Amino acid sequence: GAHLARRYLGDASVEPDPLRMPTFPPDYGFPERKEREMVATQQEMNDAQLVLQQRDYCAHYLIRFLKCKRDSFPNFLACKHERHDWDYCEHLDYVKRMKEFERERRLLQRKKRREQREAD
Amino acid sequence: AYLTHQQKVLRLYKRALRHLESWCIHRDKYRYFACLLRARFDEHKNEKDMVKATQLLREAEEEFWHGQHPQPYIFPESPGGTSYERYECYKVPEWCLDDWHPSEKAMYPDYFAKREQWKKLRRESWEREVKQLQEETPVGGPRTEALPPARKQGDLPPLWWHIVTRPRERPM
Amino acid sequence: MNMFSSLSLVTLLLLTMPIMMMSFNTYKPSNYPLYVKTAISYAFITSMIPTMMFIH
Amino acid sequence: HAFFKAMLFMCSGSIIHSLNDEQDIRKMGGLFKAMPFTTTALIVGSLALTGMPFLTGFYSKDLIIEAANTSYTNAWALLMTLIATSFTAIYSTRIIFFALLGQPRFPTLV
Amino acid sequence: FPKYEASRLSSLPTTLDPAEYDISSETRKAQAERLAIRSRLKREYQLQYYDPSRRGVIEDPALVRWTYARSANIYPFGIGPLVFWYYVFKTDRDRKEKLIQEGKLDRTFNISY
Amino acid sequence: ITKDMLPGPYPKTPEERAAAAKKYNMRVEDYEPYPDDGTGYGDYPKLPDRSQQERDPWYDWDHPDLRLNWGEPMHWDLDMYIRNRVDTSPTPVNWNLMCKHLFGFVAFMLFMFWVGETYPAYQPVGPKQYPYNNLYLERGGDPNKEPEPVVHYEI
Amino acid sequence: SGYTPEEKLRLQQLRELRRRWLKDQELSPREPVLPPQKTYRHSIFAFTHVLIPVWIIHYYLKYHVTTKPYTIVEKKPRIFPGDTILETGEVIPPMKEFPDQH
Amino acid sequence: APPLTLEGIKDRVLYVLKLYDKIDPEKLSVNSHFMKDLGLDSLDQVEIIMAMEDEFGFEIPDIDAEKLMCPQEIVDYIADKKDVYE
Amino acid sequence: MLKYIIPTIMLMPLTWLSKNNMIWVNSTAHSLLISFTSLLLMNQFGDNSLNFSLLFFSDSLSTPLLILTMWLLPLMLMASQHHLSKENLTRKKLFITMLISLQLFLIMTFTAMELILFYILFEATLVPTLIIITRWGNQTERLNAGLYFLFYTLAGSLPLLVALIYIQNTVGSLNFLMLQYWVQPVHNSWSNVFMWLACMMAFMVKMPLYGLHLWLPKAHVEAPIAGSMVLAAVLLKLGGYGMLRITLILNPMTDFMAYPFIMLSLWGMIMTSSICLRQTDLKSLIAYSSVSHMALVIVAILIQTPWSYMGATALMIAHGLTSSMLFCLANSNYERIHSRTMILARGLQTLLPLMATWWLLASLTNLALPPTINLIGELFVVMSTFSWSNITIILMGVNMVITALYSLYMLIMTQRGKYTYHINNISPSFTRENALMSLHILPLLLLTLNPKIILGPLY
Amino acid sequence: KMELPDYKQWKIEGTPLETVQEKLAARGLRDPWGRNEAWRYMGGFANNVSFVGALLKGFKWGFAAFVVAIGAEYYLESQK
Amino acid sequence: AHIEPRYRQFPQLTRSQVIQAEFFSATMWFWILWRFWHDSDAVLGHFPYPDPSQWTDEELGIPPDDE
Amino acid sequence: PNINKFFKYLLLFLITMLILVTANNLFQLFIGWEGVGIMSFLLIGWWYGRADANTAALQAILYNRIGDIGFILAMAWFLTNLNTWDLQQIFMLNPSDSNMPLIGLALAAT
Ligand SMILES: CCCCCCCCCCCCO[C@@H]1O[C@H](CO)[C@@H](O[C@H]2O[C@H](CO)[C@@H](O)[C@H](O)[C@H]2O)[C@H](O)[C@H]1O
Ligand SMILES: CCCCCCCCCCCCO[C@@H]1O[C@H](CO)[C@@H](O[C@H]2O[C@H](CO)[C@@H](O)[C@H](O)[C@H]2O)[C@H](O)[C@H]1O
Ligand SMILES: CCCCCCCCCCCCO[C@@H]1O[C@H](CO)[C@@H](O[C@H]2O[C@H](CO)[C@@H](O)[C@H](O)[C@H]2O)[C@H](O)[C@H]1O
Repeated sequence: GAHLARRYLGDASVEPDPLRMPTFPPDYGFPERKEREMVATQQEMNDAQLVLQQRDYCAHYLIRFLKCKRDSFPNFLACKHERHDWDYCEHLDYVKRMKEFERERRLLQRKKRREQREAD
Repeated sequence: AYLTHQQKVLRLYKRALRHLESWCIHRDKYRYFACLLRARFDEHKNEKDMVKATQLLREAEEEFWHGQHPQPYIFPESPGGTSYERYECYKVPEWCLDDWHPSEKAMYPDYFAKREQWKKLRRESWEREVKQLQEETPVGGPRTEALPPARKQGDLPPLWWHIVTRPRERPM
Repeated sequence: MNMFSSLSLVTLLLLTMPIMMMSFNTYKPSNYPLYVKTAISYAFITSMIPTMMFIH
Repeated sequence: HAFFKAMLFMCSGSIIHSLNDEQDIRKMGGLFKAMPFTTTALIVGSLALTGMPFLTGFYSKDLIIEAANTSYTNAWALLMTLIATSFTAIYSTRIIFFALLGQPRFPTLV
Repeated sequence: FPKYEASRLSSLPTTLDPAEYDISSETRKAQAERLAIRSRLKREYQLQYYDPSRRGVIEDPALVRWTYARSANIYPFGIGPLVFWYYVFKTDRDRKEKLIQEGKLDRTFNISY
Repeated sequence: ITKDMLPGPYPKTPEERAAAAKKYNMRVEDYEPYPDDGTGYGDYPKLPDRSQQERDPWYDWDHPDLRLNWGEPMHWDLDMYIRNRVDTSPTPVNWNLMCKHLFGFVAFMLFMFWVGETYPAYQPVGPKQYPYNNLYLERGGDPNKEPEPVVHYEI
Repeated sequence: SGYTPEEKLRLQQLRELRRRWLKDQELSPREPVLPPQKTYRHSIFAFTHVLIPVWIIHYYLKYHVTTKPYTIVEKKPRIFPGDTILETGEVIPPMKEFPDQH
Repeated sequence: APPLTLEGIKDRVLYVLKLYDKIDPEKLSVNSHFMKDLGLDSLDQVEIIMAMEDEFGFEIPDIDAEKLMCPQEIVDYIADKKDVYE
Repeated sequence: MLKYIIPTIMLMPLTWLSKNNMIWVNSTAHSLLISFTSLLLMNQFGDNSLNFSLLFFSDSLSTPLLILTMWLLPLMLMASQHHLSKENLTRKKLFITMLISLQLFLIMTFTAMELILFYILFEATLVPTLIIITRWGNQTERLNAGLYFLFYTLAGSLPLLVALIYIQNTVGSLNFLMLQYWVQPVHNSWSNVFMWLACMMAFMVKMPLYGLHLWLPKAHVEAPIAGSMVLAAVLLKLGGYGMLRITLILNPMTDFMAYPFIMLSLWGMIMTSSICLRQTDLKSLIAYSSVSHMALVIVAILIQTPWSYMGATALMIAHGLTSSMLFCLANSNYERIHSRTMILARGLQTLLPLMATWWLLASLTNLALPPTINLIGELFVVMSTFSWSNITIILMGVNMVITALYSLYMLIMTQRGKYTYHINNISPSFTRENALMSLHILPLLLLTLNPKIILGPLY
Repeated sequence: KMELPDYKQWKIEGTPLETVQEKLAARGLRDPWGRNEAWRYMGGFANNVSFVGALLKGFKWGFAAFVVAIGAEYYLESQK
Repeated sequence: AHIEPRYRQFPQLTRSQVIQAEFFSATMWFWILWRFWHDSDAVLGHFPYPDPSQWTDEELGIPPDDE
Repeated sequence: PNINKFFKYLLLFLITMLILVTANNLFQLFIGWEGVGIMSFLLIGWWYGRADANTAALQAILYNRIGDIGFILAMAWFLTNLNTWDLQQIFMLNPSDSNMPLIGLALAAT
């Protein structure tokens, strides 16, 4: 995306480092952040034998989808609703990461301006 | 070269047309450029200065080399073709039938009765064939590989067996 | 476990049977290619059963 | 891939057989109507190969391409893969265009 | 036209060979002589090949000469490869032996040798 | 066969250079030994280092597959020049030009791949976030050693 | 550039023999003289190529392979919340109520 | 493939020649010499042999092709290569 | 071992008192019966070897070599009885006597407890082998081959005699069971460096080691078929068997004295494999393939690991059956065209379809296609050699590539392509020839079902 | 046994081979092999489809059965 | 055999092969249209891609620079 | 004429592939690995009288045994470091220093 052109051809200082993100404190500019809430418990995911890369903050929708898939056999076209709930939760989880990237980008810009405003 | 000047020109013409066909693909397009290529050969058809004609051939061969198709069309059974030698594994020499077990030969009583007439014809003709090649060859042995015909009724052309009884091109 | 393990192995064993009747002299060479084709078509059916159990 | 790639080879084998072991696409052409069923299989197989939506090839190729260009990945590799995807449609057109379309270019005894 | 540049694994085409076109009775005579030698050998082979009573192998002196020539001289690269490979392997094993002494080589599950 | 018909030592005089050519079924003008460097070639003829693929396909060879005639001298490296092995037939592109182009393509590709590794493509997305201290226990962590906590926050 | 009359005559003579040799390759009616000697077909095939093989394999696995430790190893069944265990009758609790985000 | 016959080959050889503008179909016979009786040159004969290679889908090497100087000789050549005896 | 020695000796009266036309039938039938009883040597225990008497003992190293030896005798008789058809009757009975006496020396060689008794029989095998090559070889060069065979062996054997005798003076016994308990370490010194060379160089020449191998291609090109079968199948393995025994008393000096010989073997196997690509003689090609295969055995013995000895034992058995089969296959071609040139007779799959199957199977084992015991032996040596030094995988990998190249080259050159027009005496394969090939391949493939019985004492 | 089509029927008129004759006739040339190629532009071999026309083979019938299906589908709901 | 070859002419076609080819070409197109009518998201896009330039600083917790 | 042999080879060609797919240890997997190489060699060189077919068949073996160098390397490494060829034990031990074994597998796949 454009974000790559900016980093590799423009100013790499005010572009987030994908490997080292985040770099500011979690609560810098956020009064009273809440923690993410996890529905499914560790045992439930252990029992359902979810792949570890699937044991994220959307696992309860995946476990709901997997159970319906097993009960609907052989109607492999059932469960379209459960599948979507899982996809949508994973979509919101993705937008959150985009927000974190943008927040890091804007903080890196503020830090830059706060210097030139300070340099003089 | 053992080829004459005519042979070199005609070989180039055929080869040039075949590579042109590979470039053109479409028949109407090939017909058009096949006529232009013929016209170039017709322009110099009547050149009499053989040094000049040899130059024209030399320059045409450099033109062909530059403009040849890197992957020209080859007939499937021609050398380098996709079917070349594909059936050689099925060609069994006729002498293999001599080692057939009697029970195998008894399945084709008629074929093996005819086969013995050929082996008889071959044995009785061999001496005349050898003699003919002796009386026709000059001292020092032959100078070319051309073989003579039979010069007499009842005679067979010398060295015919492996020509006549060679395997069929589709032997199975 | 019984059906799954048993039908997964007949699939492999079924395909070797035409090889046995060949390399051991016990079949009818009249239409061996049809026989070998039939074994594949039947081995496909058997293999599908363990696949359905895995999918389910 | 095992489906449409195997079909494509059987489709070429059908043409090669009908044209007495000719394998060069330059001596084919004009087979769209002469070989109706081979033509249909050769067009279905080519659209699957090139990722026509909802054919067998679309359910892997497109998932693979979108996962490649949204991944943390070598940028040159990502570009070569995409240009190659375009090439897949080109030589796919060569087979259809030269084997099926146009006028016959094969020998006279049909 | 860029001119052909022959190599060991890419000979010059005959149609591009200047020697292929310039011809003098010496070359034509030389070609006739070769065709004479070939035709004499061909006849000698054909008289035995076509003989109805011959069952066996027509021994070829040229094939006998070839095998004899190339199976005659033997000398099985002297110490250079052996010395080279010696230094590669000795250095590797000395390097590895030292680590095992110091416990710096990982052999946690190595119990097959 | 007989000794006089078998290969012998390097042919010194022009008369020995004539008995060799006769022995090998060659014109005395065409016959040439290998250089007398004591490599063991003896008087075997040095023949042009051309592949058998380069011979005429349409001629009626005594051995069609080898493209050889009975009695003609065999090249020293003939087993290396059979049609299944080394080919020397003329190429439509000059050898040196081919080597440049193939090397140029590969060298360009390896360089551009290194460039592509130094400036990777990626999406404008923060790190994926996992629950339970980045799944410390599931990933095989020691159940005894309470890990450094990882806390993720809503955004 | 064509055949010399001597070449034509040889080609003609070889051709006569060849076409006669090719004619003699044909089989007479009695040759080869051989020495004296869909449901149903598919049902025997199933019997001999599926049922008998699976009888032998099931016998082999049940009374030999599965009687040794760890010869057949299953991935244990997945247990989802709300399921019931056949062996013990235990009931797995459900997952706590979701945010019900949609 | 369909088998070839001596008259089948002859008919297709004369068919190609009749479709050649430089020949007069009424004067064309199996025994008509291309250079003597039909007044063609050796550049034409090259093209006739190529049209025969295209007709029957196989190649006639230049050494043999140069010697085929009437329709009957082409028929004899083709019949020999494909084991036609009819 | 008397139950094997005595019946083997009885084969001599049987041949000599047999009716004039029953020499091949009687010797073949009863030598096969002896091979049958040889399976009783498989009474092997986990801890203790099978020790019959003060003179003879049998462990899991010697047992498969004994069974291979007694199996090879009937096979040698079948392979020889055609080219000896015109031989004088009394000269037939003398040829069979040389083979029987070779078996006698071999079975006692592999079971002698003491190393001097092993040495005497190890050397006695020369006399019959020399006589077979020189008396019943075919060409002029069989006399030179006998001399190179004799003097290459003795130039190494005589120092070994001195070394063995010196060991008995210092240790007090050469009994192998006794040496297992009285073995003392060998310290650095020039006296020990030459004791190590004396103990090992006789066995190196037999393997043969690369550099000291040039006698072997001579012997093979000149020996009669039976000579080539025993020479390749068993006599080469005398050197390997002796090494696996005598290295017991050479530690730890083997740690550094092995370096020159591992480099010769590792590089020598690549060189000899590449030579096979340019051989014109089918027998010489198969000869040079043995040098390449036995290079692996030398390396395996010298690195002294449980996996390497297991691989070494399997190769010696696997190679023995494969190399003997290849020689028989080439000989069957030779008996028709009377030439060993590989390029002379081509496209033989067209004319001898079933013999092309044997050619294919022999080639597939020769290149070590899994799960043949040819590969089980090769793989174990590669596994252990990797742990010796990781770089060896490069040489090992290259050799496998080249090994497949000339194995299939030989198959393609002789069996495929177009047949040779003027060779018209290729008769249908005889029942004797077909049975001869099957009696090689069938045991070789059967052993993949129970490979433990050929893995040796460290299994 | 095989009967060949009458040779007089092959003509370059009305085919691209005729355009070639006009294109050559400008330069003073002639194609003497034109009629040997004519059969390729006549009869069932004339009027071959375009690439798009080839890809859209069966679309007419496929689209119709599609309308009859979504029509059937949207009717099985209106009742429900 | 039962399809007699023709010289320089369009080949003989059976009615079975023409219909089967046409039937399976319609099955393909029917399938594509039927799948596109229900699964257009698989081709165009499952979810709306957000525009990160519209997110307020209050959403992303960017404190004012004066601070 | 050898159609019966051809179907026997296609069947062996398939069996060795199914041994490869279901193999649960590296040695059993190697049996199928080399098995398809031989069956490929015997089926490419089907028309064995043709020199080009013999050359192509041997070319397939040559390039495939260059890859098999990497296969043996992975086998040698896994036995030395993890004491196993079984896939279960390889994944349970999950070695971190897996560059050498995987380069071997990558070369084999190449
Ligand atoms: C979508 C495709 C993406 C991948 C594209 C990859 C592009 C790779 C380009 C590699 C080109 C390398 O090839 C390069 O070409 C020129 C032109 O012949 C060569 O040069 C050669 O031709 C010219 C003369 O005609 C001269 O430079 C020189 O006499 C000669 O050596 C270079 O020696 C060679 O290095
Ligand atoms: C195929 C041929 C292979 C040839 C391999 C050659 C191996 C070379 C081995 C070198 C070591 C020989 O053995 C070496 O001998 C002397 C005994 O005099 C020992 O050394 C001892 O005597 C020497 C006398 O010069 C003193 O210097 C030394 O103080 C003393 O310890 C060494 O500790 C020992 O290492
Ligand atoms: C799962 C969904 C399945 C959907 C299936 C839909 C039904 C498929 C009907 C296939 C009809 C096959 O029948 C075929 O149709 C085509 C097109 O009309 C006709 O083709 C028509 O146009 C061509 C070109 O002008 C003419 O050559 C032909 O004479 C003419 O009838 C064929 O004459 C007819 O044989």
